[PDB]
Amino acid sequence: SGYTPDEKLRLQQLRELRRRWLKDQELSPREPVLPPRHSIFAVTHVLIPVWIIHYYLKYHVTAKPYTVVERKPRIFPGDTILETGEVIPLMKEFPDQH
Amino acid sequence: VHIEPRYRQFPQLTRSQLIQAEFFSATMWFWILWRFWHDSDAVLGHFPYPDPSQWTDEELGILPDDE
Amino acid sequence: GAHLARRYLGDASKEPDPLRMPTFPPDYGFPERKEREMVATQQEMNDAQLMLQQRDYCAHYLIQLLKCKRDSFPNFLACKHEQHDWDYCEHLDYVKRMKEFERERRLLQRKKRREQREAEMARG
Amino acid sequence: AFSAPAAYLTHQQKVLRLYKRALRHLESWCVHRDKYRYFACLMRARFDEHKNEKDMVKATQLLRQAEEEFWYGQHPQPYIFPESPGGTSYERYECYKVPEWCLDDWHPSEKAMYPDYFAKREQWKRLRRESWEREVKQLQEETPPGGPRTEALPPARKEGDLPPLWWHIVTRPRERPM
Amino acid sequence: SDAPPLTLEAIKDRVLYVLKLYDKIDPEKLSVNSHFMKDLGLDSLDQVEIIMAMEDEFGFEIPDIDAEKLMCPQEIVDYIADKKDVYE
Amino acid sequence: LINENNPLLINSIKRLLIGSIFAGFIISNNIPPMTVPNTTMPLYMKMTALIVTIM
Amino acid sequence: SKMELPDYKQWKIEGTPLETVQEKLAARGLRDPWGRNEAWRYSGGFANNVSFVGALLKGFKWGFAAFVVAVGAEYYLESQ
Amino acid sequence: MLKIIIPTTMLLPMTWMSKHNMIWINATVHSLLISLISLSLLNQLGENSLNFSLTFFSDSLSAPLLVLTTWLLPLMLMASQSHLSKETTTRKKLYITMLILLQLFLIMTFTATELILFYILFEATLVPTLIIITRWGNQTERLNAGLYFLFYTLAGSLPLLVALVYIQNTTGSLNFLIIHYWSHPLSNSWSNIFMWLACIMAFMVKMPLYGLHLWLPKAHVEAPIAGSMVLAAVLLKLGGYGMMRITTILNPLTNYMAYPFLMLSMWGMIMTSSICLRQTDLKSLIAYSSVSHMALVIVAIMIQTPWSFMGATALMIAHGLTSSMLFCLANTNYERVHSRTMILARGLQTLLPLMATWWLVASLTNLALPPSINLIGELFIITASFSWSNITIILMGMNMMITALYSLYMLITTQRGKYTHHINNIKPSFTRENALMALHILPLLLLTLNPKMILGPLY
Amino acid sequence: SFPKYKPSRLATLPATLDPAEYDISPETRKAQAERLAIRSRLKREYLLQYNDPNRLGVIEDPALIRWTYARSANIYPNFRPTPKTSLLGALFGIGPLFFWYYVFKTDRDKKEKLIQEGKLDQTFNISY
Amino acid sequence: MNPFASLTLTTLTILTIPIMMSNSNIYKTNLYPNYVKTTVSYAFTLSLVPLLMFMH
Ligand SMILES: CCCCCCCCCCCCCCCCC[C@@H](O)O[C@H](CO[C@H](O)CCCCCCCCCCCCCCC)COP(=O)(O)OCC[N+](C)(C)C
Ligand SMILES: CCCCCCCC/C=C\CCCCCCCC(=O)O[C@H](COC(=O)CCCCCCC/C=C/CCCCCCCC)COP(=O)(O)OCCN
Ligand SMILES: CCCCCCCCCCCC(=O)SCCNC(=O)CCNC(=O)[C@H](O)C(C)(C)COP(=O)(O)O
Repeated sequence: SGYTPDEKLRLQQLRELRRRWLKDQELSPREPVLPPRHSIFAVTHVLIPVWIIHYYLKYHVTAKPYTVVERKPRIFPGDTILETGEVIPLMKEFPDQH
Repeated sequence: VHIEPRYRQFPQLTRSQLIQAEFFSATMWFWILWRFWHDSDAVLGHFPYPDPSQWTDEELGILPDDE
Repeated sequence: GAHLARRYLGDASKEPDPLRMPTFPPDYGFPERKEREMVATQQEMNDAQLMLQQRDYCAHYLIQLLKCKRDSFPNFLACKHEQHDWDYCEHLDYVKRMKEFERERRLLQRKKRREQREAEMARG
Repeated sequence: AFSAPAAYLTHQQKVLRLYKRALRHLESWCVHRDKYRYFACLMRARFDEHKNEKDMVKATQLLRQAEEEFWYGQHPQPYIFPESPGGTSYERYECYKVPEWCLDDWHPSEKAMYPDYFAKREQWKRLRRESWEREVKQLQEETPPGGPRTEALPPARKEGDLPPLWWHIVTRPRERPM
Repeated sequence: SDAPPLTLEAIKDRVLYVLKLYDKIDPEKLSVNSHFMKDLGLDSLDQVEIIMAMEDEFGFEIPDIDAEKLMCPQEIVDYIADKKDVYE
Repeated sequence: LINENNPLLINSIKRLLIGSIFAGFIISNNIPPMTVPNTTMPLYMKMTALIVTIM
Repeated sequence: SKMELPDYKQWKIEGTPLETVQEKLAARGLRDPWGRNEAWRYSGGFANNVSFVGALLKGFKWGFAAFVVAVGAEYYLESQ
Repeated sequence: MLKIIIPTTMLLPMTWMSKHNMIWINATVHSLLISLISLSLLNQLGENSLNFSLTFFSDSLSAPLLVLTTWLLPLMLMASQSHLSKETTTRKKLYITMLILLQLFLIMTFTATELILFYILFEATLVPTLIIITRWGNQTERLNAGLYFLFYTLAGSLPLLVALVYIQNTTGSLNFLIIHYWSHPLSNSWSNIFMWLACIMAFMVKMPLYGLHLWLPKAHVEAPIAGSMVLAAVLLKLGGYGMMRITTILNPLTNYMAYPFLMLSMWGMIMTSSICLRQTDLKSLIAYSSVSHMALVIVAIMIQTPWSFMGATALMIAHGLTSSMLFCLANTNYERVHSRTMILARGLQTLLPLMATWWLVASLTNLALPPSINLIGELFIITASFSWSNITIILMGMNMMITALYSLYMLITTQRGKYTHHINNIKPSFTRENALMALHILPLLLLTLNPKMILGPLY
Repeated sequence: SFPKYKPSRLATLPATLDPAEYDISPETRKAQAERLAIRSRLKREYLLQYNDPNRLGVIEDPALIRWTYARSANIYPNFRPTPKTSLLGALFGIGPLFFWYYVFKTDRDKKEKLIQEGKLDQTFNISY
Repeated sequence: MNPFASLTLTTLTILTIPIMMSNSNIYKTNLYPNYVKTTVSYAFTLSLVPLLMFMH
């Protein structure tokens, strides 16, 4: 029950040694002795990449057929086309159940 | 900011954290009340459920069992 | 639920099957039925690029709602009347389907009843 | 984990370990402190009820039935301290523990920084070198001819002596090495 | 940042605080070097509860083999300092 | 050691807190209708989610 | 930093459920020797705490006041 | 084609006339330049091969193999000059001569137009390999390993010779162009069955096919580092190349004679992959992963489809690079702790951080992480196998799951956990080892951007 | 008094439920002391080399050498062809091969007889 | 060209820039995490534009 006297003595000496070592792991004030703009981020990380990609897509990728395919735009009754100027007829005299 | 440990006491609190917490809880409750006042149908429905028993036999094309 | 209990626990031959329905002709009891009207043409629906499920007799109101959402884009709270009209039309379609279910149920409960009563006068 | 184990645990050790384990699991079941205090006092009373039993067969049977009770009644998800063997931070910092002998392989440019640290390290290395033969001699004289019965180590019994086999205990990396 | 650099005096203060909050041991009599058995007349079962209270205070678990030996507050303080690498 | 007065923590949590409140209404009212809504329900079937959550 | 422990003589189990535990254990012939150590969990700002529903309605009052003032303003402004 | 052969032959007198302290520099520089010259063979046609002369020709199947063969010599020289430091000058030159002769034989083997010349060179590759293994291996088992290497191969290839001179006596030629154009079906007869077996078993032993793969875990394990590098990266692919070349004469007999080999490959894939899970020797684990990978090449060649042939070519190249890198990575640790037991040195990521990154990338390519060419070849073979029979997806799927398991296990055992306390001689990585890893891994990743260069003649 | 816990292969019997730690003879205590002595001498022998300043390298562990040697090179010299060994070898090595051969041959025969009668729907099957 | 494709591609492309700087003298500085966080915030702001186009 409890430490034997030799156990306690050994623990004490080891504790003093360990505390001295941990104290020695400390650094001196000089110890790390080394040897001898407002919006710039938004142009080198956004404007420059979007310049290269837009140039790449417009003049190289779209040179080949079917490379960029877009979903056909929705057409509704009453719309006016910008290509032929055609007018879509309206939607057939609603029952007007109101 | 610098608050220190207190050892078995309630911790030190700042004014900004409390007013922010209360403000956001109040914002959530105001939003709920506003949306319920304006968009009740999203919870209580907008149309009634028709009872089939209230539909007559002529509304549905039913013969009087003799033809 | 009741309709599930009456079928799975009661007599299933007294109530319609959701898969095999309708089983009676559309003029079995009605004297004159007018064909259901559609407003939006096939080309209009196709131009609109509506979903196949979406292309239901309520399609013209959905087309109007889509056009209204696109026309007033920044104000995403302007298409309330159009959404209400489309929802009302879909509600009417749903109650029509409920009416069809009830009609089939009462036709089916009348049919077997009348045949078993014709058999009831044939005992002797 | 610092004391040498014995060939076996005595009856007193077993019942004490059972008491601590049962109290910990009871605290796991009783989340709140007042309820834990109540049932822990009841547990202590239940343990004290047979504190001075002198029939070792009866004491052993009672301890065995207590073990069977605990195993059925244990919490399947007992509370564990975060750095304990089952905890959520058990060996979390082992990836940061680097042995000190690695410092011997630093490039001289790396050692150019921290001159004081490495002078102290040279003194520590000289101390370790100078006391090794005395420690070996002490171990051989103290231990029995057959060999050492237990893993307990002796302290330094002379004046300018260090306890034998001390370097790796003393130069442990850290518990928060980085 | 994280927890402050806990020191030796803090460990001793907390150990003595917890001991003085124990009803079995009176505050005036208790001393740092007091044996829990000879000085305070405490049973083995009682000792286990002190160890558990220290675990709850400092938030770490002391192994049973290590725990039984600790019979003085100074011993507990030294054990905790050795575990947490406390050198002042 | 309880301390939550770091601006990084507060701002990071608050940004998601605002989403957790308003994102549903903002997103739901800007996406085109991609289905047919359930405009017709029994009342006990409309309120079932709230009823079971409260239970 | 540079702070010390509060006095240990202030931690009394009086008024807290630790009293109830003490009475229930006295009615059994035992005593609870660790109660005061838990006393700090019921003493200061931890003495009182909110219930579940009160926690759920943490900011209900202020939000309700803003909601009613906004409704009152817009309902009468809508009568142009 | 002599513009590659003759510079390779000049590496011998250059090595023998070099200074005692300049052999490694000269050999490395000039083998790298030979690799640079070899890169010109990748310019392949879409219709027929590059017929240099009556003797040598290059195809889209042999060009990547040639490039890998020439590229491997500088890496072998870099990997060998550390453990041969204390060696005498003449024995260092003899080791380098063995490597140069091996490269010369392989280069001529991959480009021979006639099957008998191909056979003679493909058998000549045995002598330098056996000398390397049994003279510079480290342990006493290296002798037995050599015998296993020698007699497994020859017992397979001696019938092949008898078949080949038989074929020339009936068709009149063994030229591969003539063999392909004047091809005729194989009848269904016992004589044709045994001629089919004689033309196939030699290549099956080289792959090796599960069942006759015993020589490989001995030879690769006991060999020195350059020996195991060349054994895994190039010598195993001789069987694949020869099977791909000789399959033309085999049809339509191959449809039913391939069943036992397909069953052996599709089950031994699982068997060897699972063997890797319980392997106390790290180098032995790496060796068994090779059998597991070459089972897939056997399946792809047996089912005889364009997708399978493309996949087999890609997988052969990718496996060569990855297995060579893994053997080098294990050798780095062996030269520290002098034991091949996997659990002896642990937690090395703490002590060697960048070599841990090398380990991670090698393990990732071993389990065919997309879009690496390991994955390209594996997935092409799996798709072709699915076409051959859908049930194959079960076996193929299972192999993929197991391969990832023993790869990352190999990573977790050696790099993670805590470093063993007693070992204290683990020095920082040298620039030579780091560059050796980089020169393995960078070409592998670069081949992802131009996979058609390694997809063979069926692309 | 309580539902009894029974051990299994992958969930073994705990120490506190093991009746051996509760029926102790003097011989049992002697055996435990002997075990401690064996462990202790090994620990001391390890720590003497471990703490040695002069030592540079890896401490060689004979137990690890014995384990690897037994797991690889000691197996064939200690093998005898027995009815159990022969049966297990034949089953575990041959049975899967013919099982898979039967499965694949059946599937491919079905597929080929379907192709022959022109009922598979191989449309859009350009790549194989 | 309409900006939809360019913006959608640039959103993903700019996320890779701090990876190309993983061998630069920002990765050994204590300002690297803030640099990564700022890049992700800018990417989010850029991705908000194609979402507006789709909602329109
Ligand atoms: C461990 C790794 C080893 C390498 C594995 C190599 C595998 C080699 C297997 C060869 C594949 C097939 C060989 C011959 C084809 C059919 C063989 C026989 O089983 O089928 C029947 C053959 O009929 C009889 O069964 C004769 C064969 C019986 C005698 C041979 C003994 C085979 C037992 C297995 C020995 C183990 C092989 C490996 C040895 C080490 C077919 O019926 P039948 O219509 O009549 O004959 C048609 C063939 N014709 C057209 C040529 C006439
Ligand atoms: C590492 C182990 C690898 C083992 C490889 C060994 C198997 C090789 C396959 C058999 C080799 C001999 C084949 C002979 C070469 C074929 C040439 C040929 O076509 O000749 C045949 C003749 O074929 C034979 O005679 C071969 C019979 C076998 C003779 C030697 C027996 C070897 C053992 C046979 C079974 C083993 C093969 C499979 C074992 C796989 C490996 C375990 C017909 O010619 P003709 O006589 O002119 O007929 C037409 C006009 N009458
Ligand atoms: C959730 C928890 C699950 C429930 C767990 C069930 C456990 C069983 C409950 C009742 C406990 C028992 O039976 S009690 C075990 C039965 N046998 C004895 O008690 C023998 C006599 N003991 C002594 O003499 C020692 O001195 C000692 C008493 C250890 C003090 O020692 P110290 O004073 O010198 O430290």
